[PDB]
Amino acid sequence: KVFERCELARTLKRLGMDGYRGISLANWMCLAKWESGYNTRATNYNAGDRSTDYGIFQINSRYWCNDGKTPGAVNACHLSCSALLQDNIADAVACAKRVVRDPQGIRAWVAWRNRCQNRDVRQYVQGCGV
Ligand SMILES: [Cl-]
Ligand SMILES: [Cl-]
Ligand SMILES: [Cl-]
Repeated sequence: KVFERCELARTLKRLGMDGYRGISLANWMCLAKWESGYNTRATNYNAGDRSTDYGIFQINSRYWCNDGKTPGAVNACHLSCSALLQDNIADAVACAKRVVRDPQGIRAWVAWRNRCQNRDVRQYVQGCGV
């Protein structure tokens, strides 16, 4: 599914994302917007290294989930990558939390550095009741 902005914001808040390891809801929104355009079914194959990015946060198969087809991969979220293509984002959120438990935090996504870091991201949650 493709989330509407404010519906997503409330969904992430309910799932405990607001302020998770120092990361504001608006940062998570900006990440989702630029990774996937709020689309849970988004996939992107990286021919370069044989990995794939899955779902609303575009989480990569090399480190984070198992798709069986990425060489040398590990599965730190301990999930099938299929779990990151559901309409319900709970598993994706649990995996995103796990990504940010590592030293880089949200910096693990380059799109965040490009489109979110050091920016005014307030617009993402304006009017959403969060
Ligand atoms: Cl911030
Ligand atoms: Cl699974
Ligand atoms: Cl679903």
